[PDB]
Amino acid sequence: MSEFNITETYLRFLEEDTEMTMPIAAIEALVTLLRIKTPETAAEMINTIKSSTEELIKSIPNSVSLRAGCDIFMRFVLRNLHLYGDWENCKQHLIENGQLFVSRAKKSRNKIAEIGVDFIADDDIILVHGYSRAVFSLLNHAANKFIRFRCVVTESRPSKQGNQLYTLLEQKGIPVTLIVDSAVGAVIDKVDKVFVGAEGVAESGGIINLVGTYSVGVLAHNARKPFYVVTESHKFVRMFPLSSDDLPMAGPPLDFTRRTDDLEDALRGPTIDYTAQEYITALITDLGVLTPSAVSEELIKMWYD
Amino acid sequence: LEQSFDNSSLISSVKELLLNKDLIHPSILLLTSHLAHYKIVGSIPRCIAMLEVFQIVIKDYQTPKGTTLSRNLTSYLSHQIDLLKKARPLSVTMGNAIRWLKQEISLIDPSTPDKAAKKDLCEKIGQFAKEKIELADQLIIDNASTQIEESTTIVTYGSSKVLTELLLHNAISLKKNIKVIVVDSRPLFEGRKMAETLRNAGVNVMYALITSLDTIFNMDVDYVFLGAHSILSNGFLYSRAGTAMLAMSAKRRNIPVLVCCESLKFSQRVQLDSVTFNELADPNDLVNKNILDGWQELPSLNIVNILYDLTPPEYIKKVITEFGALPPSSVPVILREYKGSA
Repeated sequence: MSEFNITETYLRFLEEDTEMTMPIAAIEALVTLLRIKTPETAAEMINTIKSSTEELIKSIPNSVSLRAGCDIFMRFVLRNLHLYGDWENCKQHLIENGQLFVSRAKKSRNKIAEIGVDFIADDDIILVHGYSRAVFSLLNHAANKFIRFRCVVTESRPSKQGNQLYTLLEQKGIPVTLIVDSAVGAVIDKVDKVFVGAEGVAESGGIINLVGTYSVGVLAHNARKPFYVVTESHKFVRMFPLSSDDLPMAGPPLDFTRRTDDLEDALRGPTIDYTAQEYITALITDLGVLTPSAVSEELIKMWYD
Repeated sequence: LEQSFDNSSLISSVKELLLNKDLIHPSILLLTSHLAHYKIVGSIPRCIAMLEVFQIVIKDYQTPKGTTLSRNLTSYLSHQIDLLKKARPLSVTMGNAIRWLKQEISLIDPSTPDKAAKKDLCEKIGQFAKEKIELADQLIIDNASTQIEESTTIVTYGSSKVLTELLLHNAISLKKNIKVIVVDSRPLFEGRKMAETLRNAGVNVMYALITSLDTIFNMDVDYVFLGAHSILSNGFLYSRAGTAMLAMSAKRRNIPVLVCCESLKFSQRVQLDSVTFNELADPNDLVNKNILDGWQELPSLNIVNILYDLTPPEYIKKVITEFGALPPSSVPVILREYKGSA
């Protein structure tokens, strides 16, 4: 009898497929929590799932996609707790709704492409940043559409993700180079469109993914090239920062301590930046193309009370 | 009357001087009626035309009885200037030629038998048109031809003055591939004069208009060249109007802007606002029972046009002159070290 906390349920099926990502894995674990542990009373169910979400955030704090999944699960159990079935059917009604995310959010990524293929037009040199697999889910259907384009992939120092794209869509058959991440300003005068992928959307439209998407965003603004971001609808999160600095990793982004003998010195600054709403200009979700004030309204309506 | 700019007296529209006080040359009356009626010119075409009509008016001396040639010719030639002053306000290629010409009148000595006057004014003004215009432009060609790669495009504006020969040189005499886009404006359709010549020589010209200026820059495009009427002391360009919109659009869409100019054309004066020192140009030309007749006799209507306005020096990436390339903020060093002294 599993306890669903850390790895007795969650981290097992992350090794089943390296295509499922973190937040829908969190959705799958949280629905299979109360799919079995349903002790016929509406009180301790919500206590169990709130305890489970807080210990799962307590497992890995610096992967804020997890917070997005573990909080839209609370929105799911709140709205499915609504319609007021007196808990007599909801013990069966909520769990038969249940797996509609793993039948729904799993097949959201081609629904992204079905509305985002009509962005990359003919002969567009494209800049992507980091292994954001929804961007590749758009680009796969774009190359299957037989449309002519070129791609440029940045480095993802120190998180290594930029080396994956050049070994991902090269074998699909797209002419692609791998620029280094510092060389954006000398090339973004030539890049037609730039895509990124978020690990979170704030309450105004923000990109909380990686090391330097604020840098490539402010390069996109002072080259006046359109800065799109491909995401999907399990990436909304309540966390609305105000600076370019989020929750810390373990200390401040500006360390000034002493290296003892030979410890690592690359990851000493920040690793997850923030982008304001001005630098993004259109984001892609399951809900269509979505201007950032629309994503602000969409995350302002389902989070108030 | 809210800005009162239409009553700017920097041009006077008075015409028909009937006064026979001076011997006005009939060739200079042809030149003034050729300028002001149907404008066929840029700036250095006006400079070469003025210079090679002053050539003829010094070749036809007709000196008076008791006056030495050193004591009449500047007043005579200034009264020759006054008819062009009535016709069209002067360029800096007008002014920096005529003040040089008066300084070279000044250093003549009262011993010329009016036979070597040809040999030290005709030949010397031919050396001026050689040196400060034509071989200077040859240096412009030989300096700007190294800054164009093959298989690129060029967006000029209006009628060029020097860089028509640059486009012809890089098209035919160096045979590298090039796709010139010429764009001009109402009412002086002078980009068509470049388009006829360049396409007659056989280069890929693609004419346009300045209203459709957006769709030029959404193609594969770089290297905006610009002819200059003058370059001010700050770095502000000064040329035919509508230059600055494609200048700011070109700097906005991060593709470079150049200005082919020469050291005769730099100016001592200074301004930063566009409608400060400027030329009003004959508002009957903006009509062609017509579309409207009579802006006059209708209360509260006006028709304005502008020939000259300023690009700010943030936009020009590179002014090129016959000494070399330079940032536009550094034009006073060639105001002080090379203009006049060379």
